[PDB]
Amino acid sequence: VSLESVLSREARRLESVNTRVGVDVEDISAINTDNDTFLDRNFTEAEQKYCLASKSGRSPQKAFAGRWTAKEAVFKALGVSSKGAGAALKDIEILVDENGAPTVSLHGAAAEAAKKAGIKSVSVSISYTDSQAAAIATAQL
Amino acid sequence: LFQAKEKAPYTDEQLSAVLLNPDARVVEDKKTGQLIFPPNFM
Amino acid sequence: DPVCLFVLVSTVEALLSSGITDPYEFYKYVHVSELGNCIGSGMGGATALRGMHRDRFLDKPLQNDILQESFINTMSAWVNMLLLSSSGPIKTPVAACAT
Amino acid sequence: LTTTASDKIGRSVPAPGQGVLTTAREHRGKFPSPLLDINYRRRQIERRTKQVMEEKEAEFEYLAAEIEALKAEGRPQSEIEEYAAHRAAHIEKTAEKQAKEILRSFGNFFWKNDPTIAPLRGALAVWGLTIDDLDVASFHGTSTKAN
Amino acid sequence: KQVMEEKEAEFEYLAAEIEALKAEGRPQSEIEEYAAHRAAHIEKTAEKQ
Repeated sequence: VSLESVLSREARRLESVNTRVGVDVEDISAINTDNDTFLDRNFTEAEQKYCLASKSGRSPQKAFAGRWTAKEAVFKALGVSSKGAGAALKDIEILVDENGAPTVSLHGAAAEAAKKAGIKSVSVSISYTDSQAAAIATAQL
Repeated sequence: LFQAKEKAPYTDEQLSAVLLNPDARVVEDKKTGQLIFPPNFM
Repeated sequence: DPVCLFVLVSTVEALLSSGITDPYEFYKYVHVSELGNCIGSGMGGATALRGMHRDRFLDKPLQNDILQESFINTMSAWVNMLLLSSSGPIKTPVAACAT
Repeated sequence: LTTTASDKIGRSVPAPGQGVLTTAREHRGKFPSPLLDINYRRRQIERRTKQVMEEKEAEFEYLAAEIEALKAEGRPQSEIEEYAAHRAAHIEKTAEKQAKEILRSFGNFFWKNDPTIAPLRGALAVWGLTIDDLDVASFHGTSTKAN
Repeated sequence: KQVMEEKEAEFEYLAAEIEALKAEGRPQSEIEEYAAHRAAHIEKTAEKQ
């Protein structure tokens, strides 16, 4: 069936060179959407508004999880040194374009890190199993 | 070839304590050659 | 019952074909709880089974607890009693031919 | 919990012994084992989970690499589609199996084969219960003086 | 490999618990004992894995 395995297969199939990659997958359940302090620390107001909006076609828990996975995948694609597991991922913003495809905007420390790393731009592919959001992110060197 | 037992390797006070110390082990008694729960098995 | 004798000797022969002269050997290495027995039969002691119906109905002499020798578990009990002193689990399968 | 125990050398086939006692066997070690805290075990599960996650991601990047190798061998697009989808399902299945083995290890069977936890104790501890939480006992109760 | 890493990580958490117990003011022996016990327990866990 049309699992995000079968489709991220094609996305993953695009990556071999001029690029660094992050693979990440997170359980819809593991993402604590009932904790405002977690949401405010790690998501922008635009991301929160999107994830809470019915237009996402998804439950809010799914929406937040996809964004979380995507941030983690992007961060891995940057390949730069972590500030520890307690660092906020709010500087990696994951919106949608006019076609509904994910868009990666880097702010603050993430933007400085990408520029120091020589990164052209960052792009991502995302979808879901029944239990986990799965994301692959790609940063061209 | 067959040679039946009579006594337990323990005695009637040790009984429950062998039943409760899972690390209880016999030794060969050097005088009789029997295998017995030594009095200090605990 | 004669089947008990068959079982006892088959057991001791198996011990010797394992190179063990005294089951208490195990208790150097393992706890007296850890030794089990799961020997079984198609049916129990045929002598006791028959005698308890047939021969007592003809008022012949008997050893009185004969009923117990008719049970399948009793041969396994005898193996434990006289040779093992085990505390471990004892189970009793029954499948006539496949037991 | 379910269990059966033989009594020891007794020369009467009827005579009741005491083998089921052995459910209570353990060495009462000086400290409790940390396993007797559900929160510690909770940490350990929630901990190992992380490694499973990382391991799954790592698997998928190795599959990404095997995919590129199969491409380089010149293989059919379909053969690779198929191999990859199959392998993905297989990876997923493996992570599930891990998650379950962790639950079996720490949740259900953590005290099996431990000489410092009595089985009756361990069985209750699965549910956060202690020997103080055994409220009722239904006795064999045969109205015989000895039993 | 992960088991190995996990064992090392455990021991550094124990190093940290040791320093915390020191800070609580506990007996040297109590900490010796707790640590040796915990170490044996860590070892046992890695084996189980």
